[PDB]
Amino acid sequence: MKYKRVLLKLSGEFLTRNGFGIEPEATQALAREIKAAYDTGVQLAIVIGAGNLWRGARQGVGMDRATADYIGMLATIMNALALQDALESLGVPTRVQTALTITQVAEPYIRRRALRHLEKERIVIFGGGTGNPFFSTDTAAALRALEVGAEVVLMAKNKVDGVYSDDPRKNPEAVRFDELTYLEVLNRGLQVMDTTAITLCMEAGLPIVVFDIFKPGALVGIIQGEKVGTLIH
Amino acid sequence: MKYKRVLLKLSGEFLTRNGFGIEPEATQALAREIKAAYDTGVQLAIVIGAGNLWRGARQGVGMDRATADYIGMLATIMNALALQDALESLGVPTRVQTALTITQVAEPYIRRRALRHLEKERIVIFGGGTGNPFFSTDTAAALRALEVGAEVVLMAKNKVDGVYSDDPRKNPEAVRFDELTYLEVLNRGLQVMDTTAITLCMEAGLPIVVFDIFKPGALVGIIQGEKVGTLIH
Amino acid sequence: MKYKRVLLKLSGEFLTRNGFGIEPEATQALAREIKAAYDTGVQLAIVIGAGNLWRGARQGVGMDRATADYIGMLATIMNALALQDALESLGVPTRVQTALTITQVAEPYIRRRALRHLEKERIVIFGGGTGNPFFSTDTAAALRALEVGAEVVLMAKNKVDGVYSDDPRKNPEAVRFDELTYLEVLNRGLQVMDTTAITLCMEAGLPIVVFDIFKPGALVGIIQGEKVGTLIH
Amino acid sequence: MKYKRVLLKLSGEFLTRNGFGIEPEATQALAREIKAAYDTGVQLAIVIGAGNLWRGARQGVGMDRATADYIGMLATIMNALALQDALESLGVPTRVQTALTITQVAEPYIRRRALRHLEKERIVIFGGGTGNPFFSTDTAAALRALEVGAEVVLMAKNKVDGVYSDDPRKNPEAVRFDELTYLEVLNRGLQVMDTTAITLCMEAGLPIVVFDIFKPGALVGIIQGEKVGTLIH
Amino acid sequence: MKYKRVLLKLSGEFLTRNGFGIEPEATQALAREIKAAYDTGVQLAIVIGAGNLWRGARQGVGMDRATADYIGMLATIMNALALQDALESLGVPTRVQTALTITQVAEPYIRRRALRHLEKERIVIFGGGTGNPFFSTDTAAALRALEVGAEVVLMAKNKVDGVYSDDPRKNPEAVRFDELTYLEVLNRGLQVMDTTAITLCMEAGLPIVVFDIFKPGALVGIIQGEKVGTLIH
Amino acid sequence: MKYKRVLLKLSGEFLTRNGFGIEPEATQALAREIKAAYDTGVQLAIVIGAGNLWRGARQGVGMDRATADYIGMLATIMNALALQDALESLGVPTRVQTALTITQVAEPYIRRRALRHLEKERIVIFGGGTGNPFFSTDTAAALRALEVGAEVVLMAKNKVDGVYSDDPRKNPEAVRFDELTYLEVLNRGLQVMDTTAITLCMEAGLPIVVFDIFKPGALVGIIQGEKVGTLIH
Ligand SMILES: Nc1ncnc2c1ncn2[C@@H]1O[C@H](COP(=O)(O)OP(=O)(O)O)[C@@H](O)[C@H]1O
Ligand SMILES: Nc1ncnc2c1ncn2[C@@H]1O[C@H](COP(=O)(O)OP(=O)(O)O)[C@@H](O)[C@H]1O
Ligand SMILES: Nc1ncnc2c1ncn2[C@@H]1O[C@H](COP(=O)(O)OP(=O)(O)O)[C@@H](O)[C@H]1O
Ligand SMILES: Nc1ncnc2c1ncn2[C@@H]1O[C@H](COP(=O)(O)OP(=O)(O)O)[C@@H](O)[C@H]1O
Ligand SMILES: Nc1ncnc2c1ncn2[C@@H]1O[C@H](COP(=O)(O)OP(=O)(O)O)[C@@H](O)[C@H]1O
Ligand SMILES: Nc1ncnc2c1ncn2[C@@H]1O[C@H](COP(=O)(O)OP(=O)(O)O)[C@@H](O)[C@H]1O
Ligand SMILES: O=c1ccn([C@@H]2O[C@H](COP(=O)(O)OP(=O)(O)O)[C@@H](O)[C@H]2O)c(=O)[nH]1
Ligand SMILES: O=c1ccn([C@@H]2O[C@H](COP(=O)(O)OP(=O)(O)O)[C@@H](O)[C@H]2O)c(=O)[nH]1
Ligand SMILES: O=c1ccn([C@@H]2O[C@H](COP(=O)(O)OP(=O)(O)O)[C@@H](O)[C@H]2O)c(=O)[nH]1
Ligand SMILES: O=c1ccn([C@@H]2O[C@H](COP(=O)(O)OP(=O)(O)O)[C@@H](O)[C@H]2O)c(=O)[nH]1
Ligand SMILES: O=c1ccn([C@@H]2O[C@H](COP(=O)(O)OP(=O)(O)O)[C@@H](O)[C@H]2O)c(=O)[nH]1
Ligand SMILES: O=c1ccn([C@@H]2O[C@H](COP(=O)(O)OP(=O)(O)O)[C@@H](O)[C@H]2O)c(=O)[nH]1
Ligand SMILES: [Mg+2]
Ligand SMILES: [Mg+2]
Ligand SMILES: [Mg+2]
Ligand SMILES: [Mg+2]
Repeated sequence: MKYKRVLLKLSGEFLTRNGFGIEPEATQALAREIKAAYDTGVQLAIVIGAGNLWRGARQGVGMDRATADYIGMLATIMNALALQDALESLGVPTRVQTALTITQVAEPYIRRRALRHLEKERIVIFGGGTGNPFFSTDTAAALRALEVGAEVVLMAKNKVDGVYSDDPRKNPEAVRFDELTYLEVLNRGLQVMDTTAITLCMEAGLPIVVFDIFKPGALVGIIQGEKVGTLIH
Repeated sequence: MKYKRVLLKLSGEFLTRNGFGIEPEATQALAREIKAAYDTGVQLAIVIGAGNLWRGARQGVGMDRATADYIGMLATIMNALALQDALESLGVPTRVQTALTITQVAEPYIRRRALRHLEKERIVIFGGGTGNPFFSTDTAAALRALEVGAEVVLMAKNKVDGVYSDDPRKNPEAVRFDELTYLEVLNRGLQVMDTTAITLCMEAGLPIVVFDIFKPGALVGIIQGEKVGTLIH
Repeated sequence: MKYKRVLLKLSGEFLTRNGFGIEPEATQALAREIKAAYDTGVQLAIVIGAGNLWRGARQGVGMDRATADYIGMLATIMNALALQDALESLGVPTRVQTALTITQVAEPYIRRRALRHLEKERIVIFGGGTGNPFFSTDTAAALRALEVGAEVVLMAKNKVDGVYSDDPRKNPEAVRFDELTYLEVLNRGLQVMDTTAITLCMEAGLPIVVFDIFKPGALVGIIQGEKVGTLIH
Repeated sequence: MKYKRVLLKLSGEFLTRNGFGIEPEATQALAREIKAAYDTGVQLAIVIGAGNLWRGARQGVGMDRATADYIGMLATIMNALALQDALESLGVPTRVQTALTITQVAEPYIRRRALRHLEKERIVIFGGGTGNPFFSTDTAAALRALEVGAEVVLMAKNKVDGVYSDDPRKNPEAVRFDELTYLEVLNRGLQVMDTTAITLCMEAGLPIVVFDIFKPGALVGIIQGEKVGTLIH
Repeated sequence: MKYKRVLLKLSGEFLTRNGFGIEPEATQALAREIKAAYDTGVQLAIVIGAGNLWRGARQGVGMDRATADYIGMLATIMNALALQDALESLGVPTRVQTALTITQVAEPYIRRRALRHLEKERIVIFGGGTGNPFFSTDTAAALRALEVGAEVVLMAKNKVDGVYSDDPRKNPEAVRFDELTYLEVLNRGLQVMDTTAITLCMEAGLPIVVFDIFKPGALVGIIQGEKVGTLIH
Repeated sequence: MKYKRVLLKLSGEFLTRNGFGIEPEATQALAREIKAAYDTGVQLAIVIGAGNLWRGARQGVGMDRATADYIGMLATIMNALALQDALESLGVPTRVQTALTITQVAEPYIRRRALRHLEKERIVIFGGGTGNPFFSTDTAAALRALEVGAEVVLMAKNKVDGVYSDDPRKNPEAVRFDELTYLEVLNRGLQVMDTTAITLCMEAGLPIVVFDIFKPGALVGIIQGEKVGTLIH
C-alpha cells in the first residue's frame, strides 16, 4: 500500500442520481465504492459535502452568506447520517463526528476520539464542514486530513477525473494535468477547489489527488500506489 | 381580535413550488402571509416542518425511524433559518429557537426567552420539532402552543382547507367538517395530524383550526374572529 | 421468555413507604423486584417518576405548570440516581441517562449509547422524563420504549393491579379489565395514564401491560409469558 | 445603610412548616422576609439549601457521598425555582443561576451576568451550591459572596439566632457570642457552618453574621447597621 | 471616516514589553491605542494572538501540532480576558467571544450576538482563534472580519510597518510595498501573514492593511482615510 | 504498598527550569518522576497548577481576582495538556479531565468516568482547578482526592521537603515537623497550602503528606510506606 491513512472528500451530489435529495440507490453505490477502499485495509476518514441539498443564498430571500453556509453545514450532517447508515448496511464499522455539536444526533468532533476510531479500524465521517462559514467542505477536507494525520487528501470531485487547464464543463478544449504545484493552481485561477484548501495543504506539504471515484479501480488504485487523476504537491 | 397569541404550524412544503428544496419566491410568498397576520398585532409563534427537504427512512438504506426523525429535525432548522431571513427581509422582527442545541446557528429553545420575545412583539420560529423522534411537527406545534400560552393552534395544512371525512386527495367525494371533537377525530381515524397532537390539545382544552393559509384573508380572518376551516375542540 | 426487551415504568412513590421522600428500605425492595426481572435475562430499560418528592404547582406560589414540570423532571433525576445506587448495591450493572443534560451527574440521553448499554446487559434508567413539560413519565415511558425498541411497556401503577372501569380508590365497585383497545381507554375516559402515552403506543402498535409490581412474581410472570394485569393493545 | 450588597444564605427548611417538602405558605413567608430586605435598597444575592428535601446518603442504599451530594444540589435547584416564583408573586425582580448547567430550566452561573443582574436591582438566587460535592451551601454562600463582591455573608441559620458555645439544641447551657474570630470558631470545634466556609471567609477578610431571619426586623436591622446575631470576623 | 467597521488583528506580544507574559503597563498602553481608534466612532472587532504565552510544539515533549494549537487557543483567551479588563478600566464597553465554549469565562462565538454588540458600540474581542488547529490568528482575523462584515482587516504587525520584499528583520536591504495583490504576496513567498488568511481575503475581495500600531496616529489614520502601511487588495 | 490510590498535587513551576513557561526537558523530567510512581502499580490522579504561566491580578489592569483566577484555570489546562503529552511519549496511559468544559481539548470532569480510568490503570490529570475562583489548586487537590477516593493527598511542594515552623525560604532558622494536626497548621498560621484545602481534608480525615518530589525516591517512598516529608492528619 502506498498509503496507510487517507482523507476521502466526497461531493454531496454522490447521494443522488437526479441532482437533488438523498436517494437510497445512489447512497448504496457510494457506500460500495467506500467499502472497496476500506477492504484494502487503509484507514479511512471522510468529509462529505451537501450540493445535493443546498446551493446557497441564491435560494434565500435577504440571506447572508454566513446564514446560507450554516444551512449548508446542517445539510452535510444530514448526508453524513445517511452515508453512515448505508455503510453500516454493508457491515463496515462507521462513526460520525460533526463540527456543530448536536449531542442527540452524533458525536461532536473530538480529535482524540477520531484517532481512536481510526486506530480501531472504523471509518470516521466528518459532517458539518469546519463549523465556520466562508469555507466549503474542500477546506474541511484539508483541515480534517491534517487533524487525523492523513497522508493525502483524495478529492472525489463531481463529474471530472482530474484538474484541467479550465473548467472542462465550460470549455471542451481543456486539458488534464498529471501534476501541479499548489502555486500553479492559484496562479492559473483554477476553480476545482477552495483556494483556502490549497494553501492549507501547501503550508503542510500535504499532497492532494483529484480523481473520479466512480471509475472502477480508481480509488483502490490510488491507495495501492497507481498513478490516477491529478497530483497537487 | 379574537386571539392575542397564536401558534401557527407550517408545512415545510410551503417553501417550495416544485416538491423539493427551499425556493426564494415560495419562501417570500409565505413570509408575506405571515406578515399579514403579524400586522394585525397578534403575538405569533411558528412551528415549521421539513417535507420539502426530507421524507423519512424510505430515502435511507437500513435506516431507523429514529434516525430518519433526527434528520428531519435538522431539516426543519434549515427551513426555520430560511423563513427567518425572509421575514426579516420584510422588516418583521423574528427569532429562531431550536429543540436541538446548535449554538452558532440559533438560540436554543428556552421557555422564558421565548415568552420574552413574544412580549417584545417578535415572531418566534421553533425549529427542530420537540427534539424527540416519534413526533411530527404537529405534536411540536401542540407542545410549543402550551409552552408559550398560545390560545389556539392554527394548523396550516398543505393543500386542504379543513378536515374532511376522508383524505380529499384520494377521495373526491370527501366532505368537510365545520367542527369536530378531539375524540371524533380519533374515532373516525382521520389522518390530518398526529393523534398525539390531538390528545395533547385535548388534555388542555386547547382548540385547533385546520385551514388553508393560501386562501387570501383566511389566516387574518381566523385571528379577527371569522369562521374559517375546521375547528377541533 | 415472551419478551426480549421491555420498558418498565415506575412511580416515584415506590421509593417511599410514607408518602414523601427517598427511603433506603423502600428503594431496596424496589431494587430486589427489578433484580428478579433482570435475572430472567430480559433487557430492561426503566423510566422513573417523581411523586414521592413533588406533586406539581399546588406546592408553588404563582407557579406555571411548565415550571412545576421542570421541577418534577429534576426530581425524577434524583430518584434515578438513588435507584441506580440501590441496583448497583445488588450487583446489577446500571446506567442512568437524563433528558436534561447535567454532565457531572449522569450521562445525557443519547439513543445509541442507550442501545449499546442494553446490548451489554446493563439496565438503563431514564431520568428527566422527555425533557418537555406537559408530559408525565407515562409519555416518557412510551417514547423511550419506542426509542430503544422495547417490545412492550410495563406500567407498574401505584396501588392497582390493572386498569379498572373507574378509579378503584374512589369507586369500590370498579371492575378490572383483562384487555382493552387504545380507543377503548380514550372513549371510556379512564385516568390510568397519559392519553398522549396511549396514542403514542397506539400509533406504533406497541402494547402496554398495567400491573402491580409488588404482587410477587407478577413482573417476572409477564416477562415469561403469563397473563398478568390488563393488556392494552 | 451599612451594606450596599450582601449575600443571604437560606436554609432549605425555610420552605416548609412540617420538616419536609416545599410548601406554598412557608415559601411566601420566606419571600416576604426577603422583600423586606429588598425594599431597603440593598443589592441582594441568595444561596438556598435543601434540608427540606434531602438529608444525604443515609437515605440511599450503597450510596457514595458524592452521589448523595449531587442529589442534594438538584434539590437546591428545586427550591431556587420555587423561591423565585414566590418572589415574582410580590413583584420583586428575580433571576436564578445554577452551578449545574440545566439550560431549559435556568441560567447557568455566569459571573458577569450575575453582576449585571445585581446592578439592575434584581435578586439573584444561586441554586446548585458550588457544583462540587463535599461542600454544603454554607461554602457556596462564601464562594458566591466573593464572586459578586458582597460585603458580608448573612447566614440565616435554621432554629438559632447566633453562634453558641455549643449546639444550643443539644445543650441548654450554651451561651451566645456577640463576636468571634474565624479561628475561634475552628479551635472551639463549633458546628454552626462548614469549616471550609469559615476559612474561605477568613482568607478574604469577609465578615459573617449568623442570625434568625424570622425575628422581625433582624434582617433589615443588619442591613441598616444594627447589632444583630453573631459577627464572625 | 473611510471605514465604519474594521477588524483589528493584534499579536499577543503587545501585552508584554519583555517578550513573554501578560504585563499591566504594556496591556494598558495597548488599550490606550485601541481606545484612540474607538474614539473615532468606528465599530471595532479585535482578534488577539498568543505569542507572548505560547510558541508551539517545540515546547512540548512528543507533542503534535494540533495539541500545541489548542494550547495556543487557550492562551489567546487568557489574553482576551486581560485586554477586556484594561479596556474596561478605561471605560470602553467591551465583550469577549471565544471560539471554544467556556461558559464561565466569556460568551461563545455567536454571529448574531457579535453583530448586536458592534451595533451597540461595543468592542468585541475574539479569543480562541477559529477553534480549529492549523488555522492561525491571521486566518481567524480574516474569518471574523468576514463574519462581522468588517470593511478591512487591519493587521497590526509586531515591529514592522508594512509588507516588505523580504523579512526586514533578516534583510536590511528589503523594500516596503505601498500596495500588493493577494497573488503577489503568494508568488513572492512573503511571510507577513498566513497564506490561508491571504486566500480567504482574496476570495471575498476583503482588503488587508499591514501597519505598525505603535506608530502614533497610524491606526486612527487608516480609519480616517490616510495612506498608512501596506494595502493588500 | 502502603497506598493503593493517591492524588498527587504538582506545581505549574515543575514544567519549567526558568521560573516561567512550558519547557520540554523540565516537563520530561517531571514525567519521569511520575512514571516512577506509576510503575509501583499505584492508581494515580494528578492536579496541576499554573504558577509557571500566571501569577494573578497584579498582572492585569483593573483586573478583579475572579477574572485572574479564571485565567489561571486556563493556564492549568495548558499545563495538563503538556504533561499528558510527555507522559504519553513515555508510554504511560493518561487522560485529562478539566473543571471547565472544553470538548475539543479534553474530556469534562465526570466522576464516574474518572473512576473507570483509574481502575483501567490510567493516570488522570485534572486541569482547571475546581472551576471556581477563590478555590486554589491545593483546594482542587483536596476536592479531587475526595471525589476519586484517594487515600492521601501528596503535596509536591516547590523547593521544600515538608512543613516548617516558618517559611523556610524566609527564615533559615525554621524547623521542620514530622507530623502536625490540621488545627496546628491553622493555629500556627503556616502558609504551606490553602487553609481551605486543610479544612476540607480535616473534615474527611484525609491525610496530607508534604514532600519534595525532586528528592529521588521520595515519591516512591511515600507510596511504598516509608516516612518522607511531613504528615498532616
Ligand atoms: N480547472 C478545473 N478542473 C476540474 N474541474 C473544474 C475546474 N474548474 C472548475 N471545475 C469544476 O469543479 C467541479 C467540482 O466542483 P463542485 O461542483 O463543487 O464538485 P464537488 O461538489 O465535488 O466539489 C467540476 O464539476 C468542474 O465543473
Ligand atoms: N381527514 C382528512 N382531512 C384533510 N386532510 C387529510 C385527511 N386525512 C389525510 N389528509 C392529508 O393530510 C395532508 C396534510 O398532511 P401533511 O402533508 O403532513 O401536511 P402538513 O405538511 O401541513 O402537516 C393533507 O394534504 C391531506 O392529503
Ligand atoms: N381506570 C383506572 N384504573 C386504574 N387506576 C386508575 C384508573 N383511573 C385512575 N386511576 C388512578 O391512577 C393511579 C395511578 O396514577 P399515578 O399516581 O400517576 O400512578 P403512577 O405514579 O404509577 O403513574 C392509580 O393509583 C389509581 O388511583
Ligand atoms: N455552636 C453552634 N451555634 C449555633 N448553632 C449550632 C452550633 N453547633 C451546631 N449548631 C446547629 O446548626 C444548626 C443549623 O445548621 P443546619 O441544620 O444545617 O441549618 P441550616 O440548614 O440553616 O444550615 C442549628 O440548628 C444548630 O442546631
Ligand atoms: N515580507 C515581510 N514583510 C513584513 N514582515 C515580515 C515579512 N516576512 C516575514 N515577516 C515577519 O513577520 C513578523 C510579523 O509576524 P509576527 O511576529 O507573528 O507578528 P504577529 O504576531 O502580529 O503576526 C514581522 O515581525 C516580520 O519580522
Ligand atoms: N510553613 C511553611 N512550610 C513550608 N513551606 C512554606 C511555609 N510557609 C510558606 N511556605 C512556602 O510555600 C511554598 C510552596 O508553595 P508554592 O510555591 O505555591 O508551591 P506550589 O506551587 O507547589 O503550591 C514553599 O516554596 C515555601 O517557600
Ligand atoms: O467548512 C464548511 C463546509 C461547508 N460549508 C457550507 O456548507 C456547504 C457544503 O457543501 P459543499 O459545497 O462542501 O459540497 P459539495 O459541493 O462537495 O457537494 C458549502 O457549500 C457551504 O455553504 C461551510 O460554510 N463551511
Ligand atoms: O417533534 C418532532 C418534529 C419533527 N420530527 C421529524 O422531522 C420531520 C419534519 O417533517 P414534518 O412532517 O413535520 O413536516 P411537514 O410535513 O409539515 O412539512 C418529521 O416528519 C419527523 O421525521 C420529529 O421526529 N419530531
Ligand atoms: O416527560 C415528562 C416527565 C415528567 N414531567 C414532570 O415530572 C413529573 C414526574 O412525576 P410523575 O407523575 O411522572 O411521577 P409518578 O406519579 O409516576 O411518581 C410529572 O408529574 C411532570 O410534572 C414532565 O413534565 N414531563
Ligand atoms: O456546594 C454544595 C452545596 C450543596 N451540596 C449538597 O446539597 C445539599 C444542600 O443542602 P444544605 O445542607 O446546603 O441545606 P440547608 O441544611 O441549609 O437546608 C448539601 O447538604 C450537600 O449534600 C453539595 O454537595 N455541594
Ligand atoms: O484559529 C486559531 C488561532 C490560533 N491558534 C493557535 O494559537 C496561536 C495563537 O498565537 P499566534 O502566534 O497566532 O499569535 P501572535 O501573538 O503571533 O499574533 C497559534 O500560533 C496557534 O498555535 C490556533 O490553533 N487556531
Ligand atoms: O480551583 C482552582 C484552581 C486554580 N485557580 C486559579 O489558577 C491558579 C493555579 O495556579 P497555582 O498558583 O494555584 O498553582 P501552582 O503552580 O502554584 O501550584 C490559581 O492561582 C488561581 O488563580 C482557581 O481559580 N481555581
Ligand atoms: Mg465543493
Ligand atoms: Mg407535509
Ligand atoms: Mg404517581
Ligand atoms: Mg447547612
